[PDB]
Amino acid sequence: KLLGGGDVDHTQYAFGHTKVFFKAGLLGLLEEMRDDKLAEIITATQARCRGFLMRVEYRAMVERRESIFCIQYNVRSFMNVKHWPWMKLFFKIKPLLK
Amino acid sequence: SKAAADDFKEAFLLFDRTGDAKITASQVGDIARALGQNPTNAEINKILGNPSKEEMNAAAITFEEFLPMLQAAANNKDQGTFEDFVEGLRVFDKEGNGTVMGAELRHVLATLGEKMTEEEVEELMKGQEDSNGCINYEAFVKHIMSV
Amino acid sequence: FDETEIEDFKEAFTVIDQNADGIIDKDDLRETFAAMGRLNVKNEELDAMIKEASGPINFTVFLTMFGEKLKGADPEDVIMGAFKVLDPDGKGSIKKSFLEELLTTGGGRFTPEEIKNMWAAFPPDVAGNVDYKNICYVITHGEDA
Amino acid sequence: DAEMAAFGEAAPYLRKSEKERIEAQNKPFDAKSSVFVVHPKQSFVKGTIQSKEGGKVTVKTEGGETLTVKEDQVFSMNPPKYDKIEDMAMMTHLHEPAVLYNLKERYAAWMIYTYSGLFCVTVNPYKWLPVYNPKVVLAYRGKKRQEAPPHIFSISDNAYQFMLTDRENQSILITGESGAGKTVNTKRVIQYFATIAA
Repeated sequence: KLLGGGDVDHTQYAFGHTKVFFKAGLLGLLEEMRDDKLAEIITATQARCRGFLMRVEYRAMVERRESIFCIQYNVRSFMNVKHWPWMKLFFKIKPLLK
Repeated sequence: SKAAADDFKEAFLLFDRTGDAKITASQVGDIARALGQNPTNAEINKILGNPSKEEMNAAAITFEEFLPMLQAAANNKDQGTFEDFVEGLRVFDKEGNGTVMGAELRHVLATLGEKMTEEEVEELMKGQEDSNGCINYEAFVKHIMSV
Repeated sequence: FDETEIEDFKEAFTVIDQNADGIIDKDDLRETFAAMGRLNVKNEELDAMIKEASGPINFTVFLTMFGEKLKGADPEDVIMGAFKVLDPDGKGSIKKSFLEELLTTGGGRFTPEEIKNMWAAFPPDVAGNVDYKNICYVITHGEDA
Repeated sequence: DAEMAAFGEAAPYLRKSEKERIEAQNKPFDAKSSVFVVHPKQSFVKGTIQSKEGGKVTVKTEGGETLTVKEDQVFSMNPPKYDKIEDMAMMTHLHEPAVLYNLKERYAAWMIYTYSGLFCVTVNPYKWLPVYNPKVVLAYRGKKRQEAPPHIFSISDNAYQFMLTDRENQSILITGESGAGKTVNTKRVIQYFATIAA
């Protein structure tokens, strides 16, 4: 399945019951690619983490952000409304409903 | 490009605590992540030093340097492939089910490579790991890529 | 405005509009108050309700008047959502001093004086931040339950 | 390291310390530039590719020399992973130079036995070695050539093995020029037989 990728000669090799067969300097080629991939390494998987790590910090100094507002505005309503005829009405009436 | 996204400038006004429209160089790593970019901390460190910029001494910023540094980090978002994130953790635990034992992921995320504090590690496992001590990383990496 | 909340205001509009023509006049206000037990409802109270509108109280004028007074109105499920995030372990009502500190230190809407008014009719538990849930009830439907 | 004990004293001439290895295989390498090349005085010396004349090549040397030689006067160089390979035939670079060079390197390190396929190459030490060591003899006893480092007793034991395992007769063909020192080996092989099955 792996060899599925790569801009490599799908000729130069050959598989069998216990191992793959390869022409020259191939495995050599492999490694090289590999070599580059370590210079990179982990390093990429770290980052995201790091990134992500702080991304949750914002939601915390941050998560709360809106739940407050919701609470914030929500109260204010009431303070205004509770004195409104129409709203008292709805209130006494709100129960007879179903 | 603008697509001129002027909301990056409005988010710089939410991270500058002095209101003078400058953001210190130590905040630029976390604000690139809050604008939708995940550069690794060594990469943020290199680039800085690369440009003979010292994050060791006092720093200020201007929007005119932070904008092109976010645009230089934005090309590196092609490194964020979720196949390799789930396959990394699938090679980290035996059997055909995606579960890391609690303390394996916590000690690896704090001590391997770019050190994440154990406070941040507990805030990233909180809710996805139940009392069985087994973190399902199929849903764990799904929720980590939801932010 | 969610659609079930707008249907609740449509049902309240139909119970106050007893002529069923689509416009609540002053006679509908007085006959709805008399059917709730208000035999002494003054005409000046009915005139002050009509003085909050620029035109006749049809369904869209009643919705815009309630919209402009309830610009921070929150349904009970979203208030309990925010209180479950403030008590993320579930079940427990949160402490009095924790809600006073977190209201002030996050926002200007959570300043103290306002916190003394929150404790003042929202009783102790509610005020204190220990109970929970009764305050969500009285924010969506006022007065003591 | 752990393994090697049997030899112990011979070890250094058979195999290298597990870090000597490690320090050698795990080192910086630039494939696209590192290469082997033809050389008028010395047969093939190593160098780094500098430029490219479209079908000519200019290379630096290891000693410091610059030569512009044909495209096929230039030969790749194995990744460090193949430093002092027991079996050159495992190399991914089957050249003329790489073979010369492998032998040479493990010799400068005093390893006289290196395999090249089925062969068992042997280089004249020109000095004394604890290899014919009476400890080794045992060590190589009952071991496939993959369970132990390149050595003649490997060949010689395997023969024996194979002899009883397959129920076939065996042979060992020793060959080299006048000064290669075959008698020496031959003799040494012979003792081996006599000892291990007398």
